[PDB]
Amino acid sequence: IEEGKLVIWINGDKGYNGLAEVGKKFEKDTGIKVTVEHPDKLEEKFPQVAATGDGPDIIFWAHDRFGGYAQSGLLAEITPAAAFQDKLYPFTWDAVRYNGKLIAYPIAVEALSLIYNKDLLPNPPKTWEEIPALDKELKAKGKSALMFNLQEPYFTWPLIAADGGYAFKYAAGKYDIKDVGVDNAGAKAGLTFLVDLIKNKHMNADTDYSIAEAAFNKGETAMTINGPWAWSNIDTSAVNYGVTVLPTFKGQPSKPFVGVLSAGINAASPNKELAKEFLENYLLTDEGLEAVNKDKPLGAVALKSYEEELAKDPRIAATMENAQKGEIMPNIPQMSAFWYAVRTAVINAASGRQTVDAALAAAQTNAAAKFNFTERDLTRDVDFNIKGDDVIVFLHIQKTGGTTFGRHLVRNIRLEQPCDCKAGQKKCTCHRPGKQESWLFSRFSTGWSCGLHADWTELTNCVPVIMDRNFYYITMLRDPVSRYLSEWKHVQRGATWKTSLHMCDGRSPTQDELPTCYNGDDWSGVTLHDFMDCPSNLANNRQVRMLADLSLVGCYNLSTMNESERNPILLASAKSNLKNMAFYGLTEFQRKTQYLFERTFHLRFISAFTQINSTRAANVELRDDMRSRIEQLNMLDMQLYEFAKDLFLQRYQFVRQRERQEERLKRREE
Ligand SMILES: O=C(O)[C@H]1O[C@@H](Oc2ccc([N+](=O)[O-])cc2)[C@H](O)[C@@H](O)[C@@H]1O[C@H]1O[C@H](CO)[C@@H](O[C@@H]2O[C@@H](C(=O)O)[C@@H](O[C@H]3O[C@H](CO)[C@@H](O[C@@H]4O[C@H](C(=O)O)[C@@H](O[C@H]5O[C@H](CO)[C@@H](O)[C@H](O)[C@H]5NS(=O)(=O)O)[C@H](O)[C@H]4O)[C@H](O)[C@H]3NS(=O)(=O)O)[C@H](O)[C@H]2OS(=O)(=O)O)[C@H](O)[C@H]1NS(=O)(=O)O
Ligand SMILES: OC[C@H]1O[C@H](O[C@H]2[C@H](O)[C@@H](O)[C@@H](O[C@H]3[C@H](O)[C@@H](O)[C@@H](O[C@H]4[C@H](O)[C@@H](O)[C@@H](O)O[C@@H]4CO)O[C@@H]3CO)O[C@@H]2CO)[C@H](O)[C@@H](O)[C@@H]1O
Ligand SMILES: Nc1ncnc2c1ncn2[C@@H]1O[C@H](COP(=O)(O)O)[C@@H](OP(=O)(O)O)[C@H]1O
Ligand SMILES: [Cl-]
Ligand SMILES: [Cl-]
Ligand code: NA
Ligand code: NA
Ligand code: NA
Repeated sequence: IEEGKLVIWINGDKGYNGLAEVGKKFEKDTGIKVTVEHPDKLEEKFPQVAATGDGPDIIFWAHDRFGGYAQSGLLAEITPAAAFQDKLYPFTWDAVRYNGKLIAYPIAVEALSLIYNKDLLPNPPKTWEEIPALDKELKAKGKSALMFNLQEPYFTWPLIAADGGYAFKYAAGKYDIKDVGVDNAGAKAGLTFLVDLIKNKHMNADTDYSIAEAAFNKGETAMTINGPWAWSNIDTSAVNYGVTVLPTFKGQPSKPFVGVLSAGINAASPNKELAKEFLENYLLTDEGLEAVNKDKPLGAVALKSYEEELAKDPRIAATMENAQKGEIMPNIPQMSAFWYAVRTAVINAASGRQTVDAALAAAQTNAAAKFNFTERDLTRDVDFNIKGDDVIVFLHIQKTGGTTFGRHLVRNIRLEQPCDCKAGQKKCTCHRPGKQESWLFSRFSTGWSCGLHADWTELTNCVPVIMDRNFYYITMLRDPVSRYLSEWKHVQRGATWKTSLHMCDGRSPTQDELPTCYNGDDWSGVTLHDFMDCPSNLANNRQVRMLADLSLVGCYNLSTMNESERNPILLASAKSNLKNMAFYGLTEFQRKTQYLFERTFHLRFISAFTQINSTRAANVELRDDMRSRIEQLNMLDMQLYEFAKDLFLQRYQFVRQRERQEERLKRREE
């Protein structure tokens, strides 16, 4: 981001040419250039790039996305004088308040309305229920009743919410992120109606924004559902249209989710005062807003003075009617998870590939960020025969507390013949009784015989050869921000692990495949900024990479497939390999780790594990924005760890409960 310039991001369905005009006036008056851009998926890109030193100075989106940005420290708190604040409506400022702080400037209120072609349909239907009959009439004329975007849940939500669907329950002054309303009876009734429209061929599951707009603007369908921004192209096509209240469902209003177009200032911007000047004194004026509105209409604007000027527009009146009947969107971080969940559910139910009940049950789980596991997932019972051919293999991922855990395995297990750990000697002899055969494959027993910090791909391909059995793989995992910081500090004091083989498909990577991040013999002294800056840093997503079958993505050759392909493959492989291991622990839960290992393998340790809170990672003072950047660099790990933590904790609860019940039964007998 350059100082003395403004870069602005706004979505491509908005009046960006109009905004650019406002930017030109600001430039005329101040010599400061303003660059407007409308990148695809700007709302996903922003938290990926703003976490670094890049991104726009100002980002425009509906307010629902901004709580997540603010929680991640990506937005500047906005500091409008009371005088300015009074120029906008208070309920629009509420839309942009997060944890008590104002995090953006509200611009305009948007709600979906029913838009109809007066040359085909002079009185629009008042109910969803009459649409099928109406369609039958229109089909005999070679037309259809209704087409709208079925791919974005924004557009189907009004019908789903009408009879009772909700996102997150509001109770006791906040949104309850565990109380999700996407699979209740009202939600199902709404979605069922939509799926029935499609089954009866009144709509097509494939219809998206472009298809619906093209049909309406060409006079092929009598109605569409859309927002104020859409009115411009309709006018361009010279359709004689009206904008009105959405149809009712089961006698109740459609309830659209109401968005407030908002402008946030990037926390990493060197131009915060200039962005403030632009927004308050150029955009949020009658003239600034008129420029944008004339390009693509904004809806009901937040600035009282200009809202009053336009209030007479019946299209805006309909917009306010629909907005009053709907709900303002939550701005909480969990909103994006809600939307992603419903998006998928609607597509799969609409297509007929999944029933409404199943699809919405899936959305329910996803929106609430829950994980469902089978009994089999929770039960890990190994009759570990140390006298037999059983072998435990410890896959040690760097900086997960593996030195501690590996020491426990060789020093701390009660066995008839425990590992022989000679004083002043790194490794131990962990042999079966009477034999010269090892029961433990690990750094402190057999050594790094399949390579330094051999990962899942290396071990599963090397261990069976180098030992000739039942192999019981185990590992430890750590929250990725802490693990990443620990690795940074260790590399900063000399660690390279440069002798690791990184074998996959029978060879090590080439230098082209895996470039080194440092010149010279190590990366000692590296700042966290420079650590984060190297694209080929093996610290990024280390736990996923080391748990996945890397052959599935062409090993270390990043040109073999795109990131959109490779990433879901890696995460799924890591999850599966982890889940299917005999056991794993978590660094943050030392006592539970001990207990589960003991109960899995029917072994006991001599001394209790202990929790060390004062780690080198914990001692790093971390700005939220930098924490966010570390999360983004480790996004696969973040997802793996969320999965792993929940499964680990469900395993703990399951095993403990079973054991408590067993004790009780024995007592009941006596
Ligand atoms: O045997 C020979 O061939 C010998 O021959 C001699 O010549 C003759 C001998 C005899 C006769 N005769 O007539 O009788 C004639 C001629 C010749 O002079 C020798 O050069 C030659 O020796 C060669 O072979 C031997 C045997 O293989 C080699 O010795 C082995 O390997 C040594 C070694 O590699 O240094 C040494 O191993 C011990 O020490 C290593 C280094 O500390 C240990 O490996 C390290 O483990 C670290 C760890 O786990 O902590 C790891 O650290 C990294 O990860 C951790 C955890 O994440 C982090 O904390 C660290 O920060 C991180 N550091 S990093 O970022 O820098 O990576 C290290 O990476 C890893 O290297 C090793 O475990 C340890 N093994 S031991 O405990 O068993 O001792 C030993 O001497 C020996 O090991 S072993 O075979 O017994 O297992 C010798 O190196 C080799 N010399 S060479 O010049 O040919 O290369
Ligand atoms: O990978 C699947 C898709 O993911 C991405 O779309 C996501 C967004 O990133 C989420 O934020 C969310 O989108 C919401 C949106 O936040 C909400 O404001 C509303 O968007 C309206 C908007 O307010 C209005 O001004 C106008 O622009 O129409 C928008 C609707 O199209 O509703 C959105 C949900 O429909 O969820 C979507 C997932 O549906 C990514 O951008 C997609 O390209 C990708 O396919
Ligand atoms: N019992 C324990 N409780 C908490 N953290 C522990 C631990 N034993 C080790 N760790 C942490 O695990 C990291 C070392 O992992 P490894 O042995 O795999 O390299 C260190 O993190 P820090 O570098 O942040 O201090 C260490 O503090
Ligand atoms: Cl070794
Ligand atoms: Cl614990
Ligand atoms: Na040795
Ligand atoms: Na160096
Ligand atoms: Na800290």
